Amino acid sequence: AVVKCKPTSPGRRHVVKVVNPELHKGKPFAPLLEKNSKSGGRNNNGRITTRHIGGGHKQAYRIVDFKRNKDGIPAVVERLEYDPNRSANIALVLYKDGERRYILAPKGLKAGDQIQSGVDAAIKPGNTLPMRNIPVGSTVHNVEMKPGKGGQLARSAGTYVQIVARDGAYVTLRLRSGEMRKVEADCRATLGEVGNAEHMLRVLGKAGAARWRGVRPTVRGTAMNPVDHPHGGGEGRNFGKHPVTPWGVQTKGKKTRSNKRTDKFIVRRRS
Amino acid sequence: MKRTFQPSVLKRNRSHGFRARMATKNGRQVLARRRAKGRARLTVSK
RNA sequence: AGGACCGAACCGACUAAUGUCGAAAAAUUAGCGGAUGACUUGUGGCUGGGGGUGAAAGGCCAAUCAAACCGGGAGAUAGCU
RNA sequence: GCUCGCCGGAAGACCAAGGGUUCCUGUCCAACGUUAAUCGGGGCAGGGUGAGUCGACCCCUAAGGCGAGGCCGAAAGGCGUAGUCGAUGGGAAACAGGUUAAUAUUCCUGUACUUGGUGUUACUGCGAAGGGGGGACGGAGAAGGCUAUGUUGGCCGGGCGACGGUUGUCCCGGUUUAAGCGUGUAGGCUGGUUUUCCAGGCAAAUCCGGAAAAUCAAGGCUGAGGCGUGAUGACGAGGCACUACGGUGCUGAAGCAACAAAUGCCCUGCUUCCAGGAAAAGCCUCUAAGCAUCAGGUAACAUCAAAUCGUACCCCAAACCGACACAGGUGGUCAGGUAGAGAAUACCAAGGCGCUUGAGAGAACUCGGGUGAAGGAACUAGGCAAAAUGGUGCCGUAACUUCGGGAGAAGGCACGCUGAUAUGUAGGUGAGGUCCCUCGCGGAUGGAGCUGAAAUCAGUCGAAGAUACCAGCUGGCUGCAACUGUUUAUUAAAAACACAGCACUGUGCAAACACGAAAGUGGACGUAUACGGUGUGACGCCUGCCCGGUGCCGGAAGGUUAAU
RNA sequence: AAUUCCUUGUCGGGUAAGUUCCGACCUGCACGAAUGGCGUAAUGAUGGCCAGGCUGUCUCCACCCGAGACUCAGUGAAAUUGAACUCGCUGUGAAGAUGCAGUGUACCCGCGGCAAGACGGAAAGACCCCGUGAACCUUUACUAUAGCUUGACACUGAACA
RNA sequence: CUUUAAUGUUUGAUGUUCUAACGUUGACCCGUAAUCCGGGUUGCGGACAGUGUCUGGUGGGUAGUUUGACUGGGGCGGUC
RNA sequence: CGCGGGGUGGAGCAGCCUGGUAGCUCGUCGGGCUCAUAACCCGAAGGUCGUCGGUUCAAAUCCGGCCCCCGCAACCA
Repeated sequence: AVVKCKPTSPGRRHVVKVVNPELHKGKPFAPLLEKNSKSGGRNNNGRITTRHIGGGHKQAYRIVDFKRNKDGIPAVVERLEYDPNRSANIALVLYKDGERRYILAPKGLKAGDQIQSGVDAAIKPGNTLPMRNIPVGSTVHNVEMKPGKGGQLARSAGTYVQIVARDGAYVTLRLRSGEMRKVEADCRATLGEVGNAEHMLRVLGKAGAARWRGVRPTVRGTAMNPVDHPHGGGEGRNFGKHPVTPWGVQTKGKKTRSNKRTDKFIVRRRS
Repeated sequence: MKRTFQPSVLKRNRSHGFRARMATKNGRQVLARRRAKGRARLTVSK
């Protein structure tokens, strides 16, 4: 839920916690874990690749199965589990065979419901099957570009892909950005909008709210010296230069799209 | 005050030591020069 | 519960005197500010000279920084003293 | 040696680090000590560091380093897989007493424990770089039961005391005991067991996981401390005995109850919240390729082994770092008594010291301070410095507001001691006795003893009762910044920076962007409620007009236009 | 007004006295709606003003207690320094004289003190200027260049509309 | 000569299809317990992309320098 | 102290640059449409081109004095 915290102190004056009263308050299932020593945003040769990184609490990378490589096997959702490595919250689901897996819990999926992966998976959010079997006009997520990687599009909380058409071997998918890309029809997608869609309502208030996330303080350009930044400098506090990046790139207006080996796939440009 | 030299052998030997020198190309360049002037304490040790 | 209130160990350094060839190549004394937090810290690593790091002062990188130190260009050049 | 005085959550007692004989003993005084010096951290010489249980080496990992082939790069070399290294991490096992001029959880006496090898006897199937469980973990808060430890009392031993009382409700000293084992409480966790079946665990599987049955309600795991044992042992005050007059030998009374109570332990707990909280090995266990007159494993017993290195001393300082015997900086454990909420602080205990120049003088002047008539900021750049306010409970408390605050607003009343309510109350804890019992570290009940706020009343002492140390100045207007915070270390700590929030814009993932001549990486093992760039900077009301110039984006018909 | 040159603007309030401050008048040299405008509870070792309180800050300081200063015994530096038997005044002079001329005055030598001068001492002025010096930084100063981007060629071929 | 028309012939620019070049930070297997990689199958794209040579444009992100003198001190101004 | 541009009917601008011919909207006077004005339609007049001198087949034009206006300047320790 979107808990509007009562103002006790100037700091708790603007903090809103996204607390779902269905989360397993106990420690999670071990066998699907893996540590993840944060990198601090450094390359193999040690130099910082990007700022605003490094810090926060220790996080455990839980091995979530996005791949969904099981066919015609029913399952039962045991409990909605929390995971720090994602905006949304994963779900500990158990099959009939004896394998417990983590997935992306969809909108209307409570602990106790049934799901199934495979081409025989009838309609019910959370089921994994090819898109040519999926009725057009529906809502899907965790979609790939080629069968065999896991699912990329519509992955974070509240994201959904709306299947437009199925022109031959290529399916038409209206992504969240308005950008449409054709995907091979043999691709697998899981049905339903991803749940826990309240993360955009999350307001921090605390400066540390980003500090224990791992995000470092973000400075501005109108303060530095020209030797370390294209911006900066000034006695009367000047700005005077056309809005650029620390690398002279004409920002605030400049589409940097340049791949060409994949430009045969943008149906409509991002409006 | 907090003076700029709080000694610690472990850090020292691993950053100036014999093996810490011999491990690089430019390292043998040093061993060459230290013997070039015939010095005795080429690297810090016992 | 709280980047919540007072205030020690701890950390810092706003005001003033003493000191300025000093006790000391930035300290003591008397009051101060935070002190469960964006906290402090021991140990052990990674990132480096036109590069590193930066809650951005052109501060810091061994008392030395609008470009550290050592040696080699180089006995540089000097209409200057 | 007798006093004085100092600190006493330290200027104390021990370790890591880093030094390197600075430790102890004898001898010596030129040089070192800011002085003298028969003294010493100085010279010369001798001695001293004793480990299966301490740490490490060792086993196995993190960040990360290196890195056979491999990928790539003029060369050098860069990255990185398999592996191999790397603690501040996890992993086996010991304490007391005594002794030395100097070292001892190491030596000696006593009492225990651990991992392996060979052998003996009786049984049984064992066996991986492969799997599972365990290891294995977050912040904060509050509670219950105890311990380290202290106090009073009882008892024992001594004294009854150089100026008045002192055989008494008087005074002083002691009243100490671990590791392990047995029991296995308070407490916490969890439904066990039996049968069958199964696309699961790269294969197998009796181990784990799952789905249905079955019987019964507990079994099991874990667990500080107490209690016995350890221990008719050790230690122990004071005597008894010889003095090289430094100390040694001998002997040895009492050795418990009650209350108070930790930041120590149970707790690697519990409730709860959010930022969502290592890894591997040791260990238990299942089996593959296989091997079964075997090899090995389980249990009991005898015996052997437990190597190497560190081990002295300093360790909040004259031995570390600061050129110095330097008013500075330096992590962790232990940390008594009274008052006090407290590790503040004051005075003392244990213990260690008086700081390695002093003796006279008491002028100006300088510094650290006390007090001061009358006025009380007239000082001055300015209430800077000093002064004063300063503690507990209760009463009372405006403008304004985002209805949390403002606020401990301002401003006030009572505070000592003694007696009484009551031969010290409410409260806390709690033996004996009694009963019961699925008999143990039991449950109710019962009340001796011990410990111990506060409120009221009466009386009395002084000028003053938070009487000392310690310990807020307050009210009002207003500029700016939201707030905590961060920064010019070594002249600027703010209005600067950050901040959460908001807005624009780039990115559809081999993503942009960024380091890198490349590979490879971060971004992210995230993917649009997302990630990077830029601007402003909580919240509230809003955020107009201009597309000329510059830049950017979109469209390209035409003019012009490089190489070919 | 952290912004208003002029200026101590004008008016009202606060004081006996207000270049500051508070609230307004708009004549805004030269505020302005994200290099955000106007407010804003709380917070503030923040800037400015005022009141009460309290005091030696002040009227004007006074005494006393300690640590130095003064003395003795021991130890024993330092910046600096051309050479010295090293007075004031008037004037002159590389233009402010301890040293030259005239003149007044002054026994020789120490201690304790205070600081006007010796253009005292420390820093080959950090300010102005110069060097056809340097150093970074800016951009519609000149020329190149990383990177991005366009096209031709090569790796790169087969067929038809 | 201009306008035009069928064809032979010589080249170019687009559209589409295809697979061998190539790419593949897709699946899977083996080397091999090994997320590098190589190769083998298959799938998906496709003569694109990417790299080299030459070239136009942009380009203070990076680099090397310039930035006058006389001047009753400089600067502004003025002048040569 | 200086530099650049400008000064044209009642108001404001053209023409100048590259030398003969002086234009536009409104306004002033009058007529007309309406009952009146405005507005609107139509015509004419209105300009020593700030001033004088010089020179040129033409002076508003090219140039030199004097007066007036706008911006910057009143500077560095």
